[PDB]
Amino acid sequence: KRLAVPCKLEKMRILAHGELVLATAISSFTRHVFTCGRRGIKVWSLTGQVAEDRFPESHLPIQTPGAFLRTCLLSSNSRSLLTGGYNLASVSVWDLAAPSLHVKEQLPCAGLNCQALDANLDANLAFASFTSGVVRIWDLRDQSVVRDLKGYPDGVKSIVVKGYNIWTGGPDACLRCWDQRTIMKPLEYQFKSQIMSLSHSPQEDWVLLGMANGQQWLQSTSGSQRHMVGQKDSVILSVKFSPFGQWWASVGMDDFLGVYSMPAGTKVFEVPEMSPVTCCDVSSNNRLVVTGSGEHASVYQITY
Amino acid sequence: IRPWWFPVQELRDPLVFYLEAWLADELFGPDRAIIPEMEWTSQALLTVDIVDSGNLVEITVFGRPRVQNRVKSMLLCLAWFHREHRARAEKM
Amino acid sequence: DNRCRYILKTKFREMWKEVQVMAERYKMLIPFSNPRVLPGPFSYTVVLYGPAGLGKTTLAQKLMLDWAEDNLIHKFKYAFYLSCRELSRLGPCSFAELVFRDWPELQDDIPHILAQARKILFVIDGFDELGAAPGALIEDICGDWEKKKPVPVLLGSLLNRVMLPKAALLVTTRPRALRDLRILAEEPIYIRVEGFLEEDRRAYFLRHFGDEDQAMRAFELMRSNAALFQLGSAPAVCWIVCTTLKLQMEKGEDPVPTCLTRTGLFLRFLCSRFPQGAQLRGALRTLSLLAAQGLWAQTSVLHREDLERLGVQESDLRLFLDGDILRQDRVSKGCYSFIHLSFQQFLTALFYTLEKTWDIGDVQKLLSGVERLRNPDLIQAGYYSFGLANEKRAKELEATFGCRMSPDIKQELLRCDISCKGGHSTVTDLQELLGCLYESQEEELVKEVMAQFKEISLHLNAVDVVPSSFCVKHCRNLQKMSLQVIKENDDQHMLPFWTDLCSIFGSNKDLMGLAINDSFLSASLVRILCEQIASDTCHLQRVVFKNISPADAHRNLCLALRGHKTVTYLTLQGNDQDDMFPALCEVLRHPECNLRYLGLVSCSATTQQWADLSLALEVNQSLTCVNLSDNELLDEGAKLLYTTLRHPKCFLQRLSLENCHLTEANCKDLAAVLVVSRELTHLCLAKNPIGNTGVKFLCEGLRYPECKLQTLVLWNCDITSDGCCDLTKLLQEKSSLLCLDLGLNHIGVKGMKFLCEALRKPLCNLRCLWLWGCSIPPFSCEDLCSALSCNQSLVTLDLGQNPLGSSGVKMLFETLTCSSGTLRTLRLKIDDFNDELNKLLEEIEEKNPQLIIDSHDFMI
Repeated sequence: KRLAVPCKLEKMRILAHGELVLATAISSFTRHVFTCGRRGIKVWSLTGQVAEDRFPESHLPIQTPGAFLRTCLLSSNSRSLLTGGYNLASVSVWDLAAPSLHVKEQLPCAGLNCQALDANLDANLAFASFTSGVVRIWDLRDQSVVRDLKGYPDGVKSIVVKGYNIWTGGPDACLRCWDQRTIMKPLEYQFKSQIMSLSHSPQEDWVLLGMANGQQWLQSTSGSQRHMVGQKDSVILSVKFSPFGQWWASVGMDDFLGVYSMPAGTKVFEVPEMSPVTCCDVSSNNRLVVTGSGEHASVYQITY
Repeated sequence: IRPWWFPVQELRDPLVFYLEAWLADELFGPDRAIIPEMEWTSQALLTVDIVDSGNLVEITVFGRPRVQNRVKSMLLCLAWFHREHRARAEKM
Repeated sequence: DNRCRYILKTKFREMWKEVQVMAERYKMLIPFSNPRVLPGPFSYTVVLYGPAGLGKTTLAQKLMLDWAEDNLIHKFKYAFYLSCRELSRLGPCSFAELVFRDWPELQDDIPHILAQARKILFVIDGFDELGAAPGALIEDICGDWEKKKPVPVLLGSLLNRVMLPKAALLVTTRPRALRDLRILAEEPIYIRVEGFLEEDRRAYFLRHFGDEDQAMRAFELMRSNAALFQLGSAPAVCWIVCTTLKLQMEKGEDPVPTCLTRTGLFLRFLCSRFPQGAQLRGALRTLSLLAAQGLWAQTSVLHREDLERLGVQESDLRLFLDGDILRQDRVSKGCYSFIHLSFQQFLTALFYTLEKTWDIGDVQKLLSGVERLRNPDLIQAGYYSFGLANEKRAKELEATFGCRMSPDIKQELLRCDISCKGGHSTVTDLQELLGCLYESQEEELVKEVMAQFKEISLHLNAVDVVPSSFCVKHCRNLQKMSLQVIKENDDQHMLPFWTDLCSIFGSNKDLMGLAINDSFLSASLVRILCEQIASDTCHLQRVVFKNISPADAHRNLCLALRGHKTVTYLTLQGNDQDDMFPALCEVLRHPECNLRYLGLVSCSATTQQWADLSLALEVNQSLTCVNLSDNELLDEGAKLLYTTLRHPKCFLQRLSLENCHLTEANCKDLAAVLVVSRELTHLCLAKNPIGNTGVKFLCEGLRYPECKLQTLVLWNCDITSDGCCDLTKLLQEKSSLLCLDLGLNHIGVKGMKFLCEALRKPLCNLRCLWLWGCSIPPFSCEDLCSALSCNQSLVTLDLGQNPLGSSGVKMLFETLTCSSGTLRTLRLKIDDFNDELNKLLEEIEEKNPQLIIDSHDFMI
């Protein structure tokens, strides 16, 4: 029903990371918020009425000389957290279920720098892409590594996975869709502006794009239909689709965060920030959305 | 030892209910190893001990009262299933 | 009493309409005899200065005759004529006997004549021909006429007005004596003589020929050559041209080749004027020797005593006299003068051209510049000597006069060459060399002289077109050229001249650069130039157009660049731009154009022109560097340029926006570009007020790891401590930028603190850092020394205008001795140094040898 589309977003919560934040994640149970910085991960708790907090519940640093963190990802079940960065010899998995925060197994990525994180929980697989233009798949169960998807140095800035298909996009203004079950070349779709973000609809098979010129497009998996609904006055580098499949939110260099409704691409009232917004995520509970901009993060409440 | 994901505040005012010792060994096992997994999945803190001459076990549940009730009800339903199965087996 | 005036006027009538006309004109000119000038009862010193010829002596004679006839005012009771030529040979005497020597009875009238000082008028001719030394004229003054002294002493005393203060004087002399007279004389009035006007010359030709058509033909022949036409101001040149042209017409010879160059005309006149005979070679040699001796002493009058002492023949003197080559004056009895100094210079060059105690120098002495400064007459002698190098004239002269010529004198010309390839030469030196080579009318000499030029620069007027076009046609080693045709204040005739000039592009094979500055052209020249530019024989690589007029010429020149297969660099400038943009956009949009660098300077524009330029740039796929300086860009044009930059098909690597009138909003859009773009590496922003908010926005752009910028330039950008903190915060992380320029920025203390605390960490990868006009204080210099001790990665450091003098310099040098940093080049300014600083420099050298202790615009 149309009632699923929200109406109002409000927030009274502020997190002071202390340095510019590059990724965010939120637990489905709506209990904790995770922010990734340039040198360490910090874990925070929502169970409080504090307006702004400067102290995390824990600080998880990396100690390799010349290390550099870039991204973090949380799986759906709110169990395992993945991390990766620059000048690191391995990727890490962190477990939340144990009474104290302890690290888990690691897999190597020496000689490469990664900016991509996606995980197929039920199949126990993880996905990452590297600046060289390669995508590799890791197994979270038996720690085996088998994958080689490369060929294009560009076009691998964003990753979205749906079953046995992986969608990629980058600065070449081109969109590609891969098949995990085949050793053949992918299928190309050509656009006229740089792609900066991707998000997939969980209910119907549609993929949402964000373009560098402020335009928004919908691509259908049937390979023929294409739509164009939305316009912003600057670059967009963040799109996120709600788990119910009815609405999405978009952020970009315009520093404006707004809510859109499928399929007319109509605007729901928006909330303005003060600086470019580069991080956005929505909980599997379909009640909270968290953002990352500058040295701060925020937690928003969704009203239906 | 309080788990890191459990807030210290929720420790206050726990819920306490009693059960039978054999029921406790059927539910949680003789080694009580399954307690942490149920604690996580239920999001509450549990204590199991035998307090009445080896006959009656006391269980304490920490957390928000609704979670306490949910855990208590699940445990009571499992104990009732065990009671029914044991009565049916003994009558057989 | 009146018998003297009677005899004077009788002799004048013998030695005497056009003369009357010009005498009346100059009488209007000269204040002394002007009818509307008050004849005040006081001494008048009148000095006449002019080039050779022009008949100032004739004007003086007519004035004296007018005095005799009482035609003039004749306020003076009695007048005398004093000829310096006679006084030259005279020995020491008294002034009274010096002046009375001409009249047999004036000795009786000594008291009345000498006492009546106000009644006497004097006329002096040929003062420069006197030959007296300046010291003799100046020294040993006297106040009494009875004193017995040498002649120059008396002449200087009379000139200096020490005796007879109530007399008036009029003197005619060459301009060289003008300086001596103005030093010696007092109360002077200076009058210049010009000569015959155009109508006077036409009337002279009409009177000589006696027919309208023939006289007009002869006159228009003379107008062909400008140098000859100017030289015609003297009556003697008019007489020579009339006689030569009349004889050529009667015989049937073509007058135009003679009228082409003045050397041929003078040579023809000399050949025709001398009668036939035998052994003319000795007479010609004697005449040439006399001319050279007179020219060296800067004289043109000969005396009988010197002629006898040298051993001249009476027959040779008579032969010279009958042909009017040299003339004898009855009043200046026993004196001979040359027809014109131009003829004397021709004969002197002839003398040196001839195969070989006197004061005659050598050829190199005449060609030497110092002697050119000593004797102004030698430059024209240089022109005539270059002209006499022509083979045909030499053969003709040897045929007629029987003389012989030596080749070594011709080699002397190449030995000096009037060397001009050096950069110390001026424009006038090149003009003189071109004029002399054109006067030569020989191709071999021009080829051999012009082979030295590796670069050329021509400034051309209407008179300069023919010689420059004749010369430049032969050069084939040049590599860079510049042109400038000045607008003047017949086209079919000019057609071959500009055709010859533009041929240099195809003939030469290394003319990589062409420049056209402030040139106003015509339709035919523009057409020929564009045909040559668009041709497939061109090989230009860099072209600069500036201030080319009219607009149609600029547009036509631009249109030839469409599809050019060699031009990789281009710069454009103009005063009016209403039609530049359509042609520029046509060039840019062309699918074959491959210009790699583009530069627009001071071009005015509007929004629509920027829009079509941006569209053409989007279509363009060739250039990697764009320079815009002083262009009146606005915010809208900047936004359109950015929209061109964010397109995913551009490849602009370097970009400059200087004095483009930008603002902080354009800087936020630029931050968006830096986040989006994937090829921009070097960016320059100078003379832009974008310091604080602009630096913050650039920081927003730069924090993203994807950023690829390696060099940023900030000059007069009002950088403050806030920007220093932001830049330090950027530098501490692993950023991509390697260079950072700061100029006219008050970073002296807080900025220095931030930069030094950044520099201390081992993670820094920055290479170069420039500081200028930052006002670094010593207490900041302490932290600077600490940072220099700590760091191990910086490579270059430049300082200037910063007061580190007393303590800062010493502490820095001591730390440099102590430290062994990796920086190679260091530059600094010292208010004052001492011995301890010198030994500190030695210690700096010995402690670290790789340092060299005493570019960004070069890289972009």
